[PDB]
Amino acid sequence: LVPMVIEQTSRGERSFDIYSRLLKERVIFLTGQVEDHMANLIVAQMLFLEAENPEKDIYLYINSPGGVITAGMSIYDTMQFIKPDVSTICMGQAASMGAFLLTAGAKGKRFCLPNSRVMIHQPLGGYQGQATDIEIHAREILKVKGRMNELMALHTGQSLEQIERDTERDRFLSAPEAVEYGLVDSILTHRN
Amino acid sequence: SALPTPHEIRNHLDDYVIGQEQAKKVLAVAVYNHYKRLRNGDTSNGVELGKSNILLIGPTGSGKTLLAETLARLLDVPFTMADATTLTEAGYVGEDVENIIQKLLQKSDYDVQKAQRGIVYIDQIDKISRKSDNPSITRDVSGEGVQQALLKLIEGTVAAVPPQGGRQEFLQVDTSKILFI
Ligand SMILES: Nc1ncnc2c1ncn2[C@@H]1O[C@H](COP(=O)(O)OP(=O)(O)OP(O)(O)=S)[C@@H](O)[C@H]1O
Repeated sequence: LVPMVIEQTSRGERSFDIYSRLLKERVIFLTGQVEDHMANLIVAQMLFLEAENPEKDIYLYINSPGGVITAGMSIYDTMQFIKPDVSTICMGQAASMGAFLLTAGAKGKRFCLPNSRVMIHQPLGGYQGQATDIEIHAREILKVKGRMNELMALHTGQSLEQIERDTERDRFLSAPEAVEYGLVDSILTHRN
Repeated sequence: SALPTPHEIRNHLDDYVIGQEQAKKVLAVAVYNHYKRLRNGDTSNGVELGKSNILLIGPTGSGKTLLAETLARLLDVPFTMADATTLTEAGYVGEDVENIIQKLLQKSDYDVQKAQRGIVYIDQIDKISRKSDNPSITRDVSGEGVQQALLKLIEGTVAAVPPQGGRQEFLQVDTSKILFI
């Protein structure tokens, strides 16, 4: 169930859901696993906000354990394509793909909560069949791993060799370490 | 030429109304003070004599219409009775605000000097209340739009009245001294 709220406007009262109320203020929620359906919904929201206002910053809340890679890359290109600065915030956890969208935010407008945690690793996959087919899918997943490291270095500022060594296995980074790593800019401890 | 007292007029209404004590006191004091205000006409030491209208509220079939009618019998100045449910905002198909003054002159036989000293009553005022709850584009006419028109009437100003049933001759009639219930 989702609670309903009432917004007071000059024209009259309007009944909106808790998620639709925040969407009116340029706020997007990223919850659960990243799949084809949830990702296609966020793209429509970003495009809709772009037309409504191209000069106001967008707020993107990321709390997800990660998911499909191809579903996440569609959102990455959208964030870089549109003109507005997509502000990103880390709530709870940020896995491999959840962390990639976090650092992909606009430079200087990336924050992480004091108790959040970031995790990064290499792409996961698998295949069953003839040896000729395994080589095809093996070369493809290797290119993705190389592509994900190049972009990670671009936003984090680190070198490509450093990202490769750290992503060979799961690596957890607390909120303070993420700032030192260039993944985020600051922490929103209290309201000022 | 002694005028009636609040006690005398109250006993007159007791013979036609039952179970209403607080309402009788209001009409008696208001009608009593009315005669004094018009009689002086800013000629005594008291200059710029104000006005105080009355607002009756009660359930249906309580006797509001009875007090307005029974009071007119003992009242010397004329009296009328209209309804605001048919009123519109100066131009729509229903009615005009000046229709109230037209019915007032019929009782006074077209005597402007005597009609200004009369009394007026309105019925079914709840129908004039806001309809749209902080209105929208529809531009409510039966509601809010009627209240704003009455504002000047109750305070006092000149108006326009058809002489014998028109809708090129208009007579000016002040309303600052006229009471409204
Ligand atoms: N207090 C009363 N004493 C005697 N008769 C009364 C009394 N109240 C009402 N009546 C009778 O009820 C009739 C109608 O009274 P009304 O004044 O019309 O009631 P009402 O409260 O004004 O209803 P409205 O004005 O239409 S909302 C009168 O003509 C009387 O016959």
